[PDB]
Amino acid sequence: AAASSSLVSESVVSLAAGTQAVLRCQSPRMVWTQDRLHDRQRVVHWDLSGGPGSQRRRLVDMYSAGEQRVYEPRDRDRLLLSPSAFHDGNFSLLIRAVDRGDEGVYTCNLHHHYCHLDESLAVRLEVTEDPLLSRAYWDGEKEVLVVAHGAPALMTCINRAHVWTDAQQVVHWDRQLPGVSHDRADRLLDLYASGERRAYGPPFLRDRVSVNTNAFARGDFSLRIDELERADEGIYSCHLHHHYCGLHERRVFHLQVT
Repeated sequence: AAASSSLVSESVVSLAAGTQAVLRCQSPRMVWTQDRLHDRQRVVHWDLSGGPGSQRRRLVDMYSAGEQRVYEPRDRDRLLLSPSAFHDGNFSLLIRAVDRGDEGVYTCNLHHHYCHLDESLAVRLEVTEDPLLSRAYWDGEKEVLVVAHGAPALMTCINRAHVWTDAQQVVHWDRQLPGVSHDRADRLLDLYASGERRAYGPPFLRDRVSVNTNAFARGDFSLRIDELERADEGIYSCHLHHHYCGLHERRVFHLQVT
């Protein structure tokens, strides 16, 4: 709803004059050719509330590779997920026949290991012996499912966002001179995944700054300053926005030249 997701890494760097500075900026999000299989690993798992005060229990999970997995041998074919869950975004859990051992607070949990996104939804399941009392209600914090004993139950969990169901990237380097605030940061470089570099600085610094473009393929956009003068003191920032993930990734370096 705003600058929605950021991964910020801040560091302090103090190096001697004349030494070479290496500001590491590497991320799986910075690998341009994104593997539709391994750079898109999602997982959904349904957990059941534990005992009085500890240790929730995992019931079933499934990765975007497929083939859902049940942990208890009693629930091997009575707890079912949609095999197409990651195609249409329907992560609902189906119980063939609920018993009183299924009562409790369920959570439907989503994890995007590549985008670092977590989602969780709570549904409480109540077992009644009078089938006329079956109902669902209240969403004041969560919805409650009153299910007749022995009957099948479908606990709904939907998320049709594109990140869960299935583009040139640019990495920017900024610098803040001592005394300058954050919003007055001057651009230093634009690094394109295909190798292009756009220089902004004054040639008094531009001579000693360099990057290794051959390492862009593995998502490495690190900065290198060779002959460290005191004029290099400042706050260096490496920022990237990943459109598919909706994610800002930012690395901050407080550089100091002794």
